[PDB]
Amino acid sequence: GMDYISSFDIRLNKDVYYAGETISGSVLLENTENIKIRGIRVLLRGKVHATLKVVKSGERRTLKDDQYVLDEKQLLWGKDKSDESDSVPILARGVHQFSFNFDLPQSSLPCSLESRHCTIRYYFKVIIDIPYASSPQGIKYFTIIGPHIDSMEEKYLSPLSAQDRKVNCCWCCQRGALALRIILERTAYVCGENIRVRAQIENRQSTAQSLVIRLVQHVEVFVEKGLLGENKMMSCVVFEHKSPAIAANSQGKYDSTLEQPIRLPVVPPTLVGVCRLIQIYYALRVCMEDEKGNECLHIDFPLTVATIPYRIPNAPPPPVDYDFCSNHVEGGKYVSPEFRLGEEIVLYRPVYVKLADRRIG
Amino acid sequence: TRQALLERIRQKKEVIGKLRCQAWSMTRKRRTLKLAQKYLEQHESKVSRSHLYMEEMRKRARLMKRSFSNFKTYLIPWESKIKRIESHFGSVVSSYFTFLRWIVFVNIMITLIALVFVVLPETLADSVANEGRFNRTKTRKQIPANERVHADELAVVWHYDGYLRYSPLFYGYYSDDPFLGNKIKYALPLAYFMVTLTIFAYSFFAILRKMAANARMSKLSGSKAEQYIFNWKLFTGWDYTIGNSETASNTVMAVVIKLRESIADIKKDAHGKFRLLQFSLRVFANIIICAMLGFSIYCIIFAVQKSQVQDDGNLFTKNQVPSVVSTITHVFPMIFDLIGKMENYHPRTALRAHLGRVLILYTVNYITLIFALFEKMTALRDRVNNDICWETIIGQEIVKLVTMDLIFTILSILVIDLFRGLWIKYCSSWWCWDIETTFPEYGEFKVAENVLHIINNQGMIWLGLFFAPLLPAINNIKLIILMYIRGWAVMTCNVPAREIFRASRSSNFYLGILLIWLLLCTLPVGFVIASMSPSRSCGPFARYQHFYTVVTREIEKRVDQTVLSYIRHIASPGVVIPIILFLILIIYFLFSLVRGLREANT
Amino acid sequence: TRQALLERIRQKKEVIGKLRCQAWSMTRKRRTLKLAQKYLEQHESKVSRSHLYMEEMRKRARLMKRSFSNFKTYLIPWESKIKRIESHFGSVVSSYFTFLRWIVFVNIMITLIALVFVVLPETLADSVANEGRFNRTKTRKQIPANERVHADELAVVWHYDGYLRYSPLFYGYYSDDPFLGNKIKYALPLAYFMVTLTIFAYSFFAILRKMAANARMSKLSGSKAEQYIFNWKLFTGWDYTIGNSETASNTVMAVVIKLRESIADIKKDAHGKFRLLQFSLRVFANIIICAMLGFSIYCIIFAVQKSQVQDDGNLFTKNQVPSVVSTITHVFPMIFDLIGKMENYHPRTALRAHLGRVLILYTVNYITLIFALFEKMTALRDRVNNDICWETIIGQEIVKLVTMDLIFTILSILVIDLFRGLWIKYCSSWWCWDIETTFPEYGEFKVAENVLHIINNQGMIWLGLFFAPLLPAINNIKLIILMYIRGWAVMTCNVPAREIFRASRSSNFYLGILLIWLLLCTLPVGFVIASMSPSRSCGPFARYQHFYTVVTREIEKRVDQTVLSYIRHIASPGVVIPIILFLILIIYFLFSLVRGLREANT
Amino acid sequence: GVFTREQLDEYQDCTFFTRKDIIRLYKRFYALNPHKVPTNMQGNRPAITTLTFEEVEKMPELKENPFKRRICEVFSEDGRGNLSFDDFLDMFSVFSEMAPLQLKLKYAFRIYDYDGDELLGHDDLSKMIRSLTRDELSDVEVEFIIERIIEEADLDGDSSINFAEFEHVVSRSPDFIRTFHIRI
Amino acid sequence: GVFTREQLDEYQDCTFFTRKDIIRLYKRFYALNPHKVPTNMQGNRPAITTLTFEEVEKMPELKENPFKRRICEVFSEDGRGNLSFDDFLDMFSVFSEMAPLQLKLKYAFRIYDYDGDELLGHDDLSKMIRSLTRDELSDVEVEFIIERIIEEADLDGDSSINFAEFEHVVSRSPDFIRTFHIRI
Amino acid sequence: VAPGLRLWMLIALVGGVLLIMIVIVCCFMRIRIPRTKRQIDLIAAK
Amino acid sequence: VAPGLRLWMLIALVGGVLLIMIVIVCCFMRIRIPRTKRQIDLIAAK
Ligand SMILES: [Ca+2]
Ligand SMILES: [Ca+2]
Ligand SMILES: [Ca+2]
Ligand SMILES: [Ca+2]
Ligand SMILES: [Ca+2]
Ligand SMILES: [Ca+2]
Ligand SMILES: [Ca+2]
Repeated sequence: GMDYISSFDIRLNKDVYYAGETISGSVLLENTENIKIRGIRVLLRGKVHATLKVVKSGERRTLKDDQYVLDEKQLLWGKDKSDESDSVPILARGVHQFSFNFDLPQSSLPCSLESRHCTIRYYFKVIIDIPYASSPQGIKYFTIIGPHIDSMEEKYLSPLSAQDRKVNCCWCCQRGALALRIILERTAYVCGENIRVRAQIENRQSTAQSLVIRLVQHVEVFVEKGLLGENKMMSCVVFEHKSPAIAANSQGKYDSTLEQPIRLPVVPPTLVGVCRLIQIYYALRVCMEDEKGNECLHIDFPLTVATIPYRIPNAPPPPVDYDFCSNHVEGGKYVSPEFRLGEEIVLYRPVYVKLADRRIG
Repeated sequence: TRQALLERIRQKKEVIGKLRCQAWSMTRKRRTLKLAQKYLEQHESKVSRSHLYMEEMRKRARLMKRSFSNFKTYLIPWESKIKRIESHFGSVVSSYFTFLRWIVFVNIMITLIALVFVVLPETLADSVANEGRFNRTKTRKQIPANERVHADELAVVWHYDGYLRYSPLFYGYYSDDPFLGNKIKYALPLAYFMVTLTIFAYSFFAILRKMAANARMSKLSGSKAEQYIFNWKLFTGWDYTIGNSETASNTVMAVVIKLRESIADIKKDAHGKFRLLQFSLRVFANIIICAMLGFSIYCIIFAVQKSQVQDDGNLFTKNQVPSVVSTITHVFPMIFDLIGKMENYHPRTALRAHLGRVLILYTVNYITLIFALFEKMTALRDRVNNDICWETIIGQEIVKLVTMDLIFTILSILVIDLFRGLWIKYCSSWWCWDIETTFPEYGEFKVAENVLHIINNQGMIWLGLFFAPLLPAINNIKLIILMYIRGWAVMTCNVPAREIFRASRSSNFYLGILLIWLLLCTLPVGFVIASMSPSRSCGPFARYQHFYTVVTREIEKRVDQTVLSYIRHIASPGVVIPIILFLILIIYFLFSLVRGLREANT
Repeated sequence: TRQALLERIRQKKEVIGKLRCQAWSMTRKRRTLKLAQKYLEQHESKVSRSHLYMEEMRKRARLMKRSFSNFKTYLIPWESKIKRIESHFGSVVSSYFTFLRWIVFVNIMITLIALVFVVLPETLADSVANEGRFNRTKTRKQIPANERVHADELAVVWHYDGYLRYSPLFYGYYSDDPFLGNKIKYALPLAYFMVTLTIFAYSFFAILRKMAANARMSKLSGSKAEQYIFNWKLFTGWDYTIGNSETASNTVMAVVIKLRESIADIKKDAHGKFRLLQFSLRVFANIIICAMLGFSIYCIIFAVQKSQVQDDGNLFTKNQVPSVVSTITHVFPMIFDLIGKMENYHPRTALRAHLGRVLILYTVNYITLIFALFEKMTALRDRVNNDICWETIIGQEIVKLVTMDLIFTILSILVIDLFRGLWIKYCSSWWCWDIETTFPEYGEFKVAENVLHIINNQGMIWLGLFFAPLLPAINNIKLIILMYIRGWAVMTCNVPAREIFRASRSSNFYLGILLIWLLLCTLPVGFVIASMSPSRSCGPFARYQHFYTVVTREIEKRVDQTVLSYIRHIASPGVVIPIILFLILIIYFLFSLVRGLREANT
Repeated sequence: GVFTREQLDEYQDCTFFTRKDIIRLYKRFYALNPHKVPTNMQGNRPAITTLTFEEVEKMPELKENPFKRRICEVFSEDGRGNLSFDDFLDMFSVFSEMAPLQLKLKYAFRIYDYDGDELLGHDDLSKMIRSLTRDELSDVEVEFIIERIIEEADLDGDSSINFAEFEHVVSRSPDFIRTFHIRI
Repeated sequence: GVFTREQLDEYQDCTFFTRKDIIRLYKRFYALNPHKVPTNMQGNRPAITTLTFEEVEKMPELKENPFKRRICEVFSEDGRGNLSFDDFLDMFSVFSEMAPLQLKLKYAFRIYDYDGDELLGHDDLSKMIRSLTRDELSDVEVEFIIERIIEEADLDGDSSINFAEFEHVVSRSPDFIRTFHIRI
Repeated sequence: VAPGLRLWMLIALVGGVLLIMIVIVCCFMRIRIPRTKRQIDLIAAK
Repeated sequence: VAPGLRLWMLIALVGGVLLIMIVIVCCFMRIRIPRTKRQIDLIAAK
């Protein structure tokens, strides 16, 4: 009953924490008169909610599934349901604060995301069960930083080299050759960090070519309810970069650190095999585009999004800026209808990390 | 010092070789390999030139072995077929197909040995044969004009007479000349004899080598086993090879039934029952089985006796013992299984009884067939005593038997599996009774009977490869057809058994039967070589009074008379029987040896 | 309650049987016995009459077994003698005496078998011989009047000629008549052949049974043993049978030495040494041993060859083959030990090498002597061809060899043990150097060499018991004299060894050598039976062209010709040679199989 | 050239697979998910390219395996829920017929436990019973089976089976090599 | 005879001896001391006929045995320092060659202990070595022998040898039944 | 031609081509005459 | 009497009687030709 509850709030000293840390918070409840309450409880729930729309025999079917990854509860005030004592404690009128502390597990937790077909939300649910009346519920959301990706892993420290060459005519005629060689120092990168690339290109064709690099976010949603199951294939280009044109029957050298910074966009971290209900991976596609739009010699790289840069001791002090997510990537383009009350304002939206650009002065 | 370095090198080599047997991660394995490579590079400038030469020779040998293995994996056929049959039906049925693939390999090797050194030289010499050689070989390589008009009559070519009787398929097609030609000096009778010996030697070599591989290097840890019933039926109770839903459900039901029955038996521990009707049924069935075995004996004897004609007077009766023997070999086993309904007991010992009865039937039929053939042929020789050719006739008999066996096997597959399956599928809904849940059933793949079929056919091939050099070559095609039709029948008309047991639960059981049959087949060839007198008008042994002479005529010409006479006294029975006794005694010593070792490992 | 009664009777039987084998206090055993007897008395009146009769039969059988054991314990001789030798010298020296007593029992059984069925009925028939039989056998039983006057010449009797040649002892004394006499119809030649076969059969049976009792029922847990060096050298480091102060002190010092050397070897664990001089000495010793063996072969061959006279031309040279061969067997081994001085190494392996060389020498001398004897007899028979009797002459050679072996052994015992010991005792006070602390000493009992001598003598008995039926009768006296003399010598002249080892530390090593020698001796007797042709003027096999014929003519009189012809062809060389190949192959497979089993056990 | 000469040499040396087998396994890996696995995998790409356990479970070999999740977890890398190409190779090379009995015994033991304490407790064996039988046995029957198993396969009286005890008991079973085998 | 039928039948049942052997042992027992042992001995007499240990140790069979005292104490009745005819017969019936290997093993294990706790400790084996060697070895030598015996003949790591370990170790020795034997 | 010398040849040739045709068809198809246990059970129940 | 027929016989009987006499008396006596190690040590010390 809204007429009985005057103020209801949840307050934490911090809004973002890291994996394995201790999270502390408090519930503030203000009432004007004495209200009979069996108890007030708090629960921690991290839920993955997926909705998939399919058509079978001309009939539209909506498959809805849920996954509970985190489930922690703690009694805040009152008596348990097993307590047969009729002496119900009474909460005096005024404002009361109930503090709570929990410890996050060390196991890998999937990162939060908000999409039309899949949403991962970590939240605290405070329930004030009250006799002869509807029990109010208060839900507070937070962001879990994961998975635990460390750049010192041996798989990421090795360099990568690729090369290819194509001849448009009979091998005998060396005319028309197109050769590319590309070297990267590593495969793991941090959001907002510059990617170091080196490349040599030789073009002997009659028309100029441009090096097109596209970041493709593959987000697959899989539901299990069904005889055969339904899967969602979803692919978008996160960003596209075009290199300067190469003159005919010439050669050129390319380097991101020397020509222009290839700006990586604020993107969700790579989430593979951490949650069964959705797969997210990053494909870096490199191709050559002619003046007529023909693509050839496609090279695909798997991209790993790490959070910790390659760090040697004598490393800078941590603090780096927190900013709002970009709207041109998955996770921000769709907002659930339950989240908009009515310049649009959203109740909850992911916050990501970045380093402020080079401030000269 | 030097000892420490040698010990370190030995430890590194042991780690590298045993790395494939360590349950380590790929990253750790690669790190260990890199560390070993770095250590080898460091120790390279520590040894002399000879050690480097041994190292490079070892590396080259390992590279050659690896290349040979890679190339050999390109020539192994029927891999996807075996994998599919395994993942649909299990890993007990697919053992038949693996055994058949190995048998095909052995037969291909036998055919190569018998073809590079006998058939090909003779045909090559015939191609460039001079006028004199043709004049000498016309009586054996050209069909006479009188019978040539009757070369194809749907009965002459079906009996391998006519055009096939004078073909390289039989032994008499070959020349009698000690020298095949000038400037080459190829001894044809000697090559024939040595090829016949080498084929048996290689069969023994392959069987014993596979036995040793399956025994010492595979299942040397299975010795001295007792109880552990629940450990055996639970820890190794799931088949990882099964990849089908219905097969997995049947396996789950079977393991549940096995555990329930085992616990029920171990709980009550009481077995008391005595019915006069049950004992009467058992004795009646065991009497009728022997009566039917005697009936088979009488039938095969009557079939061999009724074929008392040598001239081409009639052929609707000479074609009997091809059709009787095979019929029994393909009808009697099934009825045997029906007798198992009267004898109700543990399915394992029921399968053991079935296997024993079938093996007894096969051995009895083989021995009686050999005795009957020899008696008939000796009677024919006595009556005829230009002279008839007996090796070619025996080759005809063996090849006819093999071909009729193949045809009857195809008929049995088409009837029991295909036609029966279609009849059941399209006629069980409106039949008088529930014949889907009754005796007929669908049909289960019997591994034991089919492996016995393969062993019996290979035994016939071994018996008849002396009088017909190109019998293994035909057997290759027979086995290929057999494998393909068996695969189709099992994948298309058969269902997995609700519960499957094994007669021995050992790998070297069917190979034991194979070795026993190889010996039972090398006995008659040995007797024929030693005692029987070759025909004077056919084959390369027509110039001698005994088959073996072509060898000793070579021995006697290069060895002195006195030493040969001294050596011949070894063959006295009174010097040989002690040798047999000594061999039995040392085998008995090893059997206690084996027994002792087994008790030890208990 | 049949099941309860059966369980109770089984428990009572187990309690009764295991009472003597249980390590309980004596009063506890008596209390258990009273409980068992009371329970048996209570259970007596529970069953029917048939069960009571069966129990009566069982207890009567046990009573017979106990009475027979008690009676057998009254006929075991030489108990205190072995007991005293054991208490003075140990439990390794007495092993030779127990082996010799068992050999004496075996030889007594052999003599009884050969005496009830052959010699005694023959002598009984001769005592009642008629005029016709006497006329027929005068040429073989009654010494001619020409030579009767020269029956004794100090050399004729020593060569077993004269009155000894015409005694049953030799083969040629027995008559050729198919039946010994009326109303008995005893076939003397058939009895001869059957007894000759039964001797070898019983020898094999007794050796195998003793080996089984020593291994299977006594040390069945001794197989699959490893390490446990200090337990075996400490817990089993005392001999309980030693009961002399000097022997006890000697074995105490010996066990102290064993422990100290074992600890010294296990501490340092370094074995590095290479001297060219010791290698040269070792190869020189091994070469001179082979040359000395060849000298033995040449001497034996020359001795047999020079004895080319059959008539009584001269006897001072005809007696050179038994004398020379014997001395080798008695003089050649000792020098072996001297050669072992040059090749210094661990006593165990040195003793094993000495045993191997002595075994090789004995086998080579046996083979050469038998070959030369057979060749000389064949040549002499061909030169002389009433006909001469080669079998009786070979029997004479074997008997003379045995007698000269006994005489030379007695002389060697009198010289090496008695005379040397007396010389050391009465001449060490004023000798040039301390021989008592030098190579001579007093003389240590050599178990291995003497057991080898016993085995070799028994081998000669087996080889020559066909041509001389009463050779075992002589060998019984020889063995009794040998046992008494060996006991007296070991008491009166020998001293306990400072450290005595065993070649194999197994109770079935000397028995295994005996079995191998039995096979080696059944080789030539079998060859003689199978191949050689009997003399026409001596022995009961004079009426046949071969030895075994007397058996066949008895088989053919009751067996049809067709079945005999059928069974003959099985012995064909082409059926036997594959059997030899099969046995060789299974031997190799079981060897590899045994190897794998042992590996698994380890 | 998907794999280098030295890469193929190390693959052959570590595992029981020839070049044809390695190429076939790469083809199967690609056919599992063509988009996620790049066409060229030269370098450390096998170590970083992974699939979730659910996708791998869909293949016909492991589709009906009651312990598919356990096998995928045991043969996986340090990550949870991810199976890589190298771990795929190890999984199908351990299961192969040419691998000796010792490796099969070791990996069967490492698969059969759940907690990871190198011991087979009552809970692990009960869970194996309930997974293999598919919850078709009564609790009393399951407990009786577990009691028989511990009483007949333990000598130290600890109610648990160790790796050495496991290798001693189940290595004498003639059906183990036949059953613990995957053809691929 | 001097024994009743029941007496000698019982003796033959418990022991490994025939009538002649029992008579000979009676004669030897009488020869040990003519004064105390009665000539007529029917009935309960053997159970009450005992002599001191020193009289038994004087016979030449065990005169030179270092462990004579331990043997008599092990084979004796509850009484200390007294050995009876029944115990004497059992002592020479186990030692005979007809007694199976198990009985000799059990009685050897019983003899070789000193405290009597069915466990072969360090002190017991050290005393046995000192008695057998006759104090001809150094203390460090005895310590090394003891350490080797303990480390080589232990499976449970209890620093002691029980009857099962003793049987498993020394029953495979080929010189045991030959040595553990006294003829009488 | 001849009813005993050439009719069999034509019959054998026709049988051979028919057999090749039958083999080919089967080789490209996966007929499964046995039914799955589920549908057999549903048929038996009804 | 006779040198080749009876002298050897007379020598044989004489030797047999002498050997019987040797065996008889010796068997009863308990002569121990070897000397104990105590005597050896006493001689070595002196
Ligand atoms: Ca079928
Ligand atoms: Ca067939
Ligand atoms: Ca001799
Ligand atoms: Ca001596
Ligand atoms: Ca566990
Ligand atoms: Ca104790
Ligand atoms: Ca212990």
